[PDB]
Amino acid sequence: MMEQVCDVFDIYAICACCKVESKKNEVFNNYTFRGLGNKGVLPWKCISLDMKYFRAVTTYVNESKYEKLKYKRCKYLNKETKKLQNVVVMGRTNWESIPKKFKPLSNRINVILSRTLKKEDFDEDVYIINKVEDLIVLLGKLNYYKCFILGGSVVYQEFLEKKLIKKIYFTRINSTYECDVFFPEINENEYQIISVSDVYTSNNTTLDFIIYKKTNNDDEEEDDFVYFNFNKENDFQIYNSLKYKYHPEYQYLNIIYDIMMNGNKQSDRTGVGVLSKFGYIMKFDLSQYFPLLTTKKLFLRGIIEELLWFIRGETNGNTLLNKNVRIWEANGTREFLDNRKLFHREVNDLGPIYGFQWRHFGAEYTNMYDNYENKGVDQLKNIINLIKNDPTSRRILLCAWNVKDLDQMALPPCHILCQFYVFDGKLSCIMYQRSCDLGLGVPFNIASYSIFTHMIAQVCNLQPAQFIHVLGNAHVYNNHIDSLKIQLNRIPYPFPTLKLNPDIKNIEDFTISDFTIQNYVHHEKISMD
Amino acid sequence: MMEQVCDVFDIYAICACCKVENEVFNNYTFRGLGNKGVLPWKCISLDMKYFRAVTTYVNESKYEKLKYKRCKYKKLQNVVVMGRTNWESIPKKFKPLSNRINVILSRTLKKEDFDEDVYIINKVEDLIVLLGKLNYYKCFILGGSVVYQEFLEKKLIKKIYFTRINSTYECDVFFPEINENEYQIISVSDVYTSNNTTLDFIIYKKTNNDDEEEDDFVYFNFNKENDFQIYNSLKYKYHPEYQYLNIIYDIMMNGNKQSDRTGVGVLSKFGYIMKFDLSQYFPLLTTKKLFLRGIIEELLWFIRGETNGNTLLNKNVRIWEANGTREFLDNRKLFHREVNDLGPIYGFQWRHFGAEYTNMYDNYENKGVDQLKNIINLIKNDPTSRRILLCAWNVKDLDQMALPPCHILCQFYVFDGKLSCIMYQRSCDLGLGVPFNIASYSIFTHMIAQVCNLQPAQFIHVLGNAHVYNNHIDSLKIQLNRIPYPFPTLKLNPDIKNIEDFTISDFTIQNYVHHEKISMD
Ligand SMILES: NC(=O)c1ccc[n+]([C@@H]2O[C@H](COP(=O)([O-])OP(=O)(O)OC[C@H]3O[C@@H](n4cnc5c(N)ncnc54)[C@H](OP(=O)(O)O)[C@@H]3O)[C@@H](O)[C@H]2O)c1
Ligand SMILES: NC(=O)c1ccc[n+]([C@@H]2O[C@H](COP(=O)([O-])OP(=O)(O)OC[C@H]3O[C@@H](n4cnc5c(N)ncnc54)[C@H](OP(=O)(O)O)[C@@H]3O)[C@@H](O)[C@H]2O)c1
Ligand SMILES: CCc1nc(N)nc(N)c1OCCCOc1cccc(-c2c(N)nc(N)nc2CC)c1
Ligand SMILES: CCc1nc(N)nc(N)c1OCCCOc1cccc(-c2c(N)nc(N)nc2CC)c1
Ligand SMILES: O=c1ccn([C@H]2C[C@H](O)[C@@H](COP(=O)(O)O)O2)c(=O)[nH]1
Ligand SMILES: O=c1ccn([C@H]2C[C@H](O)[C@@H](COP(=O)(O)O)O2)c(=O)[nH]1
Repeated sequence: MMEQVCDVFDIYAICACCKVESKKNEVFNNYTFRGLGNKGVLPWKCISLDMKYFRAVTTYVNESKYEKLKYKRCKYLNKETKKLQNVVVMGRTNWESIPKKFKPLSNRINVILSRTLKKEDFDEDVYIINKVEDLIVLLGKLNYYKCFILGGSVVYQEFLEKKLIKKIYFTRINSTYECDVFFPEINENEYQIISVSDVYTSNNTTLDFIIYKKTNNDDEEEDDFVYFNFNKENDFQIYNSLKYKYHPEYQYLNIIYDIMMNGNKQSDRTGVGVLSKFGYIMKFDLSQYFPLLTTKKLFLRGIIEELLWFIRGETNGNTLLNKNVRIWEANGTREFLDNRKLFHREVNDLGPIYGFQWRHFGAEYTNMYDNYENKGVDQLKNIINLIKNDPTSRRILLCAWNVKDLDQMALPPCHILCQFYVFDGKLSCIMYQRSCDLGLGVPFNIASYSIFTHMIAQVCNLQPAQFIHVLGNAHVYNNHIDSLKIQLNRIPYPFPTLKLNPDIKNIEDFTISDFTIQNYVHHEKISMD
Repeated sequence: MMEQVCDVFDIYAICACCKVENEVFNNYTFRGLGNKGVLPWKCISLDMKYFRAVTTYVNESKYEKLKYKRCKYKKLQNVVVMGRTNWESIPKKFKPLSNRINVILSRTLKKEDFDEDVYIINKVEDLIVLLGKLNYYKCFILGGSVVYQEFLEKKLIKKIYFTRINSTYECDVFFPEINENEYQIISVSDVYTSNNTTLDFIIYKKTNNDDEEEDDFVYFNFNKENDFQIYNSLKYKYHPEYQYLNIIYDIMMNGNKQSDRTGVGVLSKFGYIMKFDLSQYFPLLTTKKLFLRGIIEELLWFIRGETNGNTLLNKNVRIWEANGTREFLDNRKLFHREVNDLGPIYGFQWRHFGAEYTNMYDNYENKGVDQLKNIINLIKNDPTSRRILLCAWNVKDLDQMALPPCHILCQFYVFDGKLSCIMYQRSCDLGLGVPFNIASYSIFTHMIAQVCNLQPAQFIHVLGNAHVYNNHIDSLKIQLNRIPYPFPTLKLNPDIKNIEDFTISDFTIQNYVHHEKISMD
């Protein structure tokens, strides 16, 4: 049949939404991001990246695309056939919140909705309209590329109600501010997310940009591509329905996907069996976000305590258990130690694992209570020294794989080494991981080495840049498959941030209350079994 | 002015050429077309699969524009043009070629044979008239040396789809020398192994002598910020050597300027990965000449557990020379170390990790951890282990080494009779060291695979601090504008069944085609 008005006239909404104030265990969904305005203005001071994106989207035209849009509009209306511009439509209140120096919005055809004001009341080159229908009539008369509904709660509400919106360009501002007006609850039957962007920081908040779409209910050289592909040989509907998956959480999600679809079926030490592949790299920009997975719920207390226990050079499992952190519990039982032929090892004496190697590489391990002060190589101090005093060194490495002591460890380390890189007052870190449990271990391990990059950067007067995560044997356990099918069909939220107490200037001086995660928005806890 | 015949009728050549019976190499090296009135080689499956696929493909919803142009000047198919000898060359199982408009070009052939679809022609220009009379997608020449010779003299060819067969055969007929001024290469494919040869697919191009979500792409890039003319002029650079060259290109464009320990200065970035498929090729760079005797001897000297630099020096392998001098060792504060006693470096750590180092002459038999044997046992007896690692980075021993290792560790992976290897490298001199390093650990992966009765799969090379020295910049500009040749292969003596038994003569590099040596200095 004859198609609808949003399509012919290319009418979109663009908005920015923050999180809203209503005061441990809270539930997040798309509706979490809904705050539009407060007391006639925006809830926040300035978010310049959203303003830059807004400007980019609302001013962009493709001239060679116009001809086809022209024909289409003419055809729909039964008709023969300055620089091209977009139309922008604002509510009256919206129009009045904008400072005069910015009105009318440059390089766009401005249009205000109003009953109480008429063309006489405006000095500016703008079109006044008093009915939504009158917008449509105008779009028939104007030459323009696209039409963006710039907002106002009232304006948004009515355009979505009359189904005049083809795509919503929606910015998720990942912070909380006092709000009095709200974006309307979007119906999932009517609109689905098709694109999610990278995550960014601007003005002390993370944000991303997503695109909702209205639901389904040269010439020679492109042939050369098909030639070069001559030798190419249901569970992820949502995951596969996304056009642009640029959120960095997709680095992790794409690897699971790849292991699930193309991984090798293998037995393993545990007896569970896995799907495995060999050799991946992920990169997280810590200047922009803290990459805590949002597709399921993670907590950070344990892994921080673990890291503090590493830095103190400890190998005593009782220390963790006494803080109700059980990450190493299974690896310290009588039964487990005896299976490792460690019959003369005390329960929870984990042997010369991470802490011991970081502080005392090469010392003879005795028992977990011994005093090892000044024995072996204090690699941790050495790397901090090298970062401060020879930042361009290519030898800044922290290594836990001590070949000589492997058999005395409760189990050999998975996280083999850290290599550090300094440029322009910024610290980056590569961690190489020999064995990577994708469903359970990896999300924690990303968090751990991201925290440790921040710690090391701070005590060295640098800013953290990239955590780069190298996976050797990357594997999905079979008892994890169904849980990860659920996970890969969840859409990430903008990442949270990590704040460290800025007064901590030595690696040893950190305690648990020196760390806070801010603005963690996540899907529900999944049990992997 | 008035646009050209081949630009209208879409006339393409498609060949496969081999090499023919201290040499310099060029594109002309691959020119071997035919012999005895047949193909030089027994059968090259993959190229045949490529051949079919290229010449049978049509995009129907793109004929409309091609119809438009050819007039202005059921079952849509392609014109395949062949000469008489070539038509006679094919057995009649396949004749006339499946799904295509077979057209034979013979100034003698008795026209009135099977004349439903076989279209004989006697003159040269008669084809372009017969193309006008037809509903065809693209026109392919596959003729023979002379059929090729003429269509090229006549400038009728738009693109050459050229398969480079990387082996040497007896030939009597040859593809004409393509003129560098008149055709340039625009695309280069992955490298493959088919029927005991490597090959790749290149494309010469004639030198001029719902877009809703397309906008969303532009929206997502709102926040983005002639030295490489030939490099940049390629559309499709799929040859695996581009993993190496792209990394150089990247460091060059976006690297960070840094001082280093040496005083030369570098452009550096942090963290890359390259992957080479050893089942298909030996990844010995072809954009400059590389030698391998030295690096093999080094690997043999590693496997023996040696730390004596004199052993290499006496074989005229000077890789470790500069690190064994009196001045170098003293700069390391190794005032009590004999010249060329490199300390507990790779060999020592692979066979004796954790033993006490005394001097290069001592006997360390059964001292320390023999990692090399452990990883061989693990690979043979526990191949799904996730612990198969060989680590040279011994923290206790670093200061005793002439220098700390660049190649931190290898990790091994086994599935389906196949061995892969990751080597992590903390420090990567892109211009000089990395090319040897790829080769060295590739060979080592072959070595370990063989003695464990496995087949090599991937070598995977992870780069920490990756840097281009400033003194290499100009040499690398020249290198990045050279187009790779299909890779050689490595043959190991199959009799060798233990890691300790290889010697220098057990290794053969075959069909190494390369550009001219570059001196990086
Ligand atoms: N964060 C974002 O993405 C975003 C975007 C835009 C605006 N804002 C914020 O949102 C708030 C404004 O929202 P709001 O809902 O209160 O006001 P609004 O939607 O901007 O304006 C509503 C007014 O526009 C006129 N109007 C609306 N629909 C009409 C129709 N069909 N026909 C005729 N006139 C019509 C009426 O004007 P009269 O009163 O003149 O009759 C009405 O009172 C402010 O806080 C602003 O800062 C936020
Ligand atoms: N690897 C590859 O790319 C490839 C592909 C195909 C074939 N080949 C090989 O190449 C060899 C054949 O090469 P070739 O050049 O000697 O033979 P060819 O080009 O296949 O055939 C030559 C014949 O075509 C006819 N012909 C040539 N020019 C003509 C013109 N201007 N007008 C009309 N007819 C013309 C002549 O037949 P009459 O004068 O007798 O009528 C001539 O004897 C074979 O060994 C074959 O295996 C290689
Ligand atoms: C918040 C920006 C935004 N972002 C997304 N993604 N969608 C929207 N509809 C949107 O608002 C559109 C309403 C516009 O509001 C104001 C309110 C006060 C000031 C300014 C403002 C500013 N300070 N400097 C510049 N140069 N120009 C403007 C006008 C665009 C804008
Ligand atoms: C080397 C093949 C080749 N490759 C590139 N790239 N271009 C060429 N023009 C070309 O020659 C193509 C000319 C004709 O060749 C022959 C010669 C003998 C046998 C067969 C042959 C075969 N044996 N089995 C199958 N099933 N089907 C065919 C015919 C397609 C092909
Ligand atoms: O921080 C950790 C610790 C362990 N593992 C996983 C990887 C393996 O599934 C298992 C260790 O088994 P081996 O690879 O050591 O066999 O634990 C992680 O992913 N991260
Ligand atoms: O096999 C090797 C050995 C050395 N290097 C280079 C990397 C550095 O440029 C230099 C070692 O210097 P440090 O990074 O150790 O300072 O040698 C390689 O690329 N490959």
